[PDB]
Amino acid sequence: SLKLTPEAAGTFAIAPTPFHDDGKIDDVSIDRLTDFYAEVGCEGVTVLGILGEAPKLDAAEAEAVATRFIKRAKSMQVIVGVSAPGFAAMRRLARLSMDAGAAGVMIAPPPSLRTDEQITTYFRQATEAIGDDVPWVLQDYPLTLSVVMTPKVIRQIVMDSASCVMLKHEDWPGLEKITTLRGFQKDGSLRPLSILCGNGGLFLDFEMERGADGAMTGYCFPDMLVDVVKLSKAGQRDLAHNLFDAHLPLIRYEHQQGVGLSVRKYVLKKRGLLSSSAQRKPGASLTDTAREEVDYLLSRL
Amino acid sequence: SLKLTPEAAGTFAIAPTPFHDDGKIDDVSIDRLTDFYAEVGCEGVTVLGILGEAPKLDAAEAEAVATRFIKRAKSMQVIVGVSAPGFAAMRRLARLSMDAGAAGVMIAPPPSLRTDEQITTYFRQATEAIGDDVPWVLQDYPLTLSVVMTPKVIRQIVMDSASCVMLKHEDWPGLEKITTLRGFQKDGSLRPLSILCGNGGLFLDFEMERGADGAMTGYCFPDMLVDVVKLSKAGQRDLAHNLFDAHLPLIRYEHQQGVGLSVRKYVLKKRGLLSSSAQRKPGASLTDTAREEVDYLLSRL
Amino acid sequence: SLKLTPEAAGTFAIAPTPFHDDGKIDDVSIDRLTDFYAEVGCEGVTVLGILGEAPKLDAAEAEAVATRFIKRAKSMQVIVGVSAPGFAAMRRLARLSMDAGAAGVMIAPPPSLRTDEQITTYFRQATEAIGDDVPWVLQDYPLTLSVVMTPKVIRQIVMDSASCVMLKHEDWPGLEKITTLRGFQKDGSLRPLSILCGNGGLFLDFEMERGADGAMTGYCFPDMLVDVVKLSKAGQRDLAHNLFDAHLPLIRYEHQQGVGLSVRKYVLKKRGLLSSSAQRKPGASLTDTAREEVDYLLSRL
Amino acid sequence: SLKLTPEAAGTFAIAPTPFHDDGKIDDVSIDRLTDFYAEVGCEGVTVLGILGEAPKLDAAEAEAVATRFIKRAKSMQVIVGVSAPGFAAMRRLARLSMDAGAAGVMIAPPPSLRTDEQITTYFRQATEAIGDDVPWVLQDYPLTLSVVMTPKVIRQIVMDSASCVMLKHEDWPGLEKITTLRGFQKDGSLRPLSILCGNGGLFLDFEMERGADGAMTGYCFPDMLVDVVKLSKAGQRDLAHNLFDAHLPLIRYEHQQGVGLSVRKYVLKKRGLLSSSAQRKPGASLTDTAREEVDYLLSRL
Repeated sequence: SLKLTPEAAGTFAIAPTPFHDDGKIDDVSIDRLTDFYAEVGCEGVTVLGILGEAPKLDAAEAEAVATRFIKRAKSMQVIVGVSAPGFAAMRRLARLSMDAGAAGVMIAPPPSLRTDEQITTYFRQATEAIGDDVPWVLQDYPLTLSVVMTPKVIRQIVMDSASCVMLKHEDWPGLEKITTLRGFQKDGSLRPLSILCGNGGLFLDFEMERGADGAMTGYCFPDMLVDVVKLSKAGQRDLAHNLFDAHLPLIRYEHQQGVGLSVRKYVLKKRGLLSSSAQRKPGASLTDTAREEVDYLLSRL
Repeated sequence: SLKLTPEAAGTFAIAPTPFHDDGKIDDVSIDRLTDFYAEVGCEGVTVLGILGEAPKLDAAEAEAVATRFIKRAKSMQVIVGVSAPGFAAMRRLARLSMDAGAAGVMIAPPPSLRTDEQITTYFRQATEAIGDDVPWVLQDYPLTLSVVMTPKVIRQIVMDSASCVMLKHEDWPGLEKITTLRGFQKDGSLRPLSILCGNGGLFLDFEMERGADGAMTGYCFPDMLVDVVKLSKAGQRDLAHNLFDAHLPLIRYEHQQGVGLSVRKYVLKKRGLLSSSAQRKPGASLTDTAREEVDYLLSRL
Repeated sequence: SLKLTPEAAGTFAIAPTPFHDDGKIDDVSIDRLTDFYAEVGCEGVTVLGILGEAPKLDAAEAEAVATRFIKRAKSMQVIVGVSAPGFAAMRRLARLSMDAGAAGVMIAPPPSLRTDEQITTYFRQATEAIGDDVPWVLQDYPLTLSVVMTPKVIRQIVMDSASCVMLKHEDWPGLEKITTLRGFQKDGSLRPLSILCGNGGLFLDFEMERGADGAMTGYCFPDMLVDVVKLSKAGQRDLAHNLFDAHLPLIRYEHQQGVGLSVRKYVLKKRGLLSSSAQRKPGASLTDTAREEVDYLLSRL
Repeated sequence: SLKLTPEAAGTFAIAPTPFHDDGKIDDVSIDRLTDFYAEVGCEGVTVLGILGEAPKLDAAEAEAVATRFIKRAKSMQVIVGVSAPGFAAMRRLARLSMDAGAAGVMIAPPPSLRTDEQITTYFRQATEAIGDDVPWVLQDYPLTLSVVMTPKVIRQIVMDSASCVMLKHEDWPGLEKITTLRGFQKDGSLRPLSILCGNGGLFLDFEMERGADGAMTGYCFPDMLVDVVKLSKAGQRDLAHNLFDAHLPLIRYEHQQGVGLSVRKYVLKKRGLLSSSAQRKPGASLTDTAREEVDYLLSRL
């Protein structure tokens, strides 16, 4: 029932939507995944959106999935991705999620926005749609969304809003962006803002050093990134980097467009969290060889 | 209750979704628009999709709008745009529309498809989703959708399908594509296929000469394009081009991204078909000057 | 020998690079084209760049072509397109052109620029490259270059520069941009700036009304647009629009990507200005049917 | 003087173009880099192109740089990137490079190609331009070039050509592509073809297992990838992966757009190979913090 705040930190797991082979939602696995995240020290869970294959679900299914996760994660803050082609759908899912118990929602910009004018305007319209009372997360992921946001544009989006409390940092290269944003806070031009990093965790080791508050990861070993985040906050540089480096081979293997979801679901099933590694169409599973390669990386971990 | 066939021809009007200023759907205008299209000789109506601001409606609203149009156009074939981010939503709207009385549905490819392999695969998955029994229209509009489809790719998509009965031709330049496709039919590699042209009607005059069956137009004077199509089919080249040329100034003014919808709704309201020219956010109305310019073009018509 | 100024106005013809069938530069036609432009009242000529198939010429050829035009147009201001992948090549061609007698150069942004920060920075680097003493033209053509520049960004680019004297306006929709820019000049935030319009002349009729100074056109009848510009400046609205409307059918036919150059060269040859309508690879000529269609439009003119 | 063949294998170093702070080419460093590559076991060197900042050099400079490298690498095969906006420039640089002693040239497709028809056509025009006698390398790097080529399209490009002897594999995900291509060779539909991998070496460990012949790397430790390639060919899986994993942290840090070149030049200077880490505009050097981070990774190696 707690609203997301700018002080959010630690590790937020990005949850895939569990499916059986026929494509039906696997609720048992949703609960199992949720219990797992809590058990290993995750502070929150992000649901739906692209990684949760939300585009492959119908309106009613998306609401049910988001609700299942929200009700199960009683001790964690759940963030629901509400990015949509239009504001009506966004408002519906956002309000529903909040009434259900969500901590807040995540909003990514449409892929067509180019000028900084179009970017800031979109988000003002977006917040007007979901309501200024809804805590939200700004997703900055140029690699897949095309849109590029400068630190100054991000600062404007946040300060123009009543409730943007977090930035899901996925810019690549994006290390300097973190430093710049923290600098704005130091000079007083930017208010409190949580910065959780993504982009498959490819730069989590240095992102923590730059000043990120934690990670919002879809990595199949969120339990181990919990330690990377902890070690980093503890100033144990060598220990943090040693653990990160041990996971980097698998982190980068999973960090492949399309194949990434197949890798995640394959491992989560192998870990006993998912009953099936199935995805809904469009989506292809790992080849026998890719599975062996993933197994090899797992064996070295 | 008639299913769309490859013999579909004439003029199909692309209907905007009528809204009042508060953004609520204006059902009275939906009926008024529908009666208008029938009265002026239109053979069909295409609803929802981008031009109908479908992305700005929620699931329930889209279904209601599509249904309102289907039930009103008793003597015309109604095509419902079902393009969507995922197959579940597409299947829902497609089946609902068909059960309601739609003649068929329209499917555009996602903006990311590049290889011809990805294009043909997508549509096979798309038809599997809506059902091979549903007549559908392939939308080819590179200008706004980015995807480019060669005549051979189009031929494959059609022949791979059980029910693709029409191509909404919007390629630009696309005159040679029509000729090439008609050639495939002549040599026997392509079965019957209706070709209705779009892209704001910018090349309708020559598209008819190339062999198109008609137009699927969002132009504010569908009643006049009905005559352009008729004159063209009658071999009255000079008369057809004289009428087209008289409309070209306004056709091109309306053929502007973003401003186009504002121009259409402004004129349809002025013609007494819409109660309000309102659009839902995001969307901006015409400036006082743009309105005057449109008025000037109208006065010269 | 006159440098381009913010007071530049009238009609500037965009010259194609004349080639014979073997692909060799046709110098006789370059002189013939130049004499033609001067004879019909053109105030200037723009050479090289995409429309002049500059990407299909080697460094030495580009310099020779630009020079041939500069030396021939003794009574007109010649603008050389210097857009390039790098600043070294840009500086070379710019300085060479100026030493030869060019009035100034044109610079378009690379297709990757998205943030307004990247846009303004690029042009500051661009001017540093060619020299702050070189008068230049800012090309704004989103349709083909992808980059989008807001009026405020344009204002910054101009005011940040010592010598940006003109904007080649090709935004689409772009009528409001002209009005906004003229407004900045009225309020004093923007200094004198020439605005010549492009985008195939698709909106020249209204662009003149908005306050453009003239046209920079590649249209095969620059002689007739000279009159459209004159009539527009004379406040003869009906006469201006009547003449424009008579040309719109051909203007729009030529306004097709790829086919456009083929249409231009075909007509310029038919008008006796080019010995051959040949282009260098990659490039395809008009089909027999397209030629007939162009002939039909010409006959109605 | 040896021409590149389909049997090319091992490690090919992608050479940056050494510059001093004033931006002038540093020939002493070109020789030093070349001697280094030979000394550590590299089989070849690739010059110019994007990584060599070729777009920042003028025609004469590019030819001089390519020539300097060709003449110095007497015992290695040198590949010159000839990708260009037009065929004239491509032919000039290709023939010049071959006359100088190059083993072959590399050709990447323009960023606009989408249909497989456009892709295969481009390369047929490209080979016609440089001459069918010139051995060349097909660059497949969607991440930066946008163009996507299916294995079948690649097969067609190769079989349509008289001299395409190598594929610079940079697809991501691209492991299955290697397997598919090797399969075509097994079934006889694809002739001998060298496959050297790129994309910063992010997947070199598994690419070798899939059947790649080696690497074409811009990584600052080409000497160590020489061993990774050797260990991989020797079937020493654990040793190969242990060494790769030790370098992965730095490999991924350098694998950042824009920052990548700064990282490479910074390290190559620190290794005593470059006098200066300077790049030509546009290009920014590493911040003090980024330098420290790179130093940290280096210290752990």
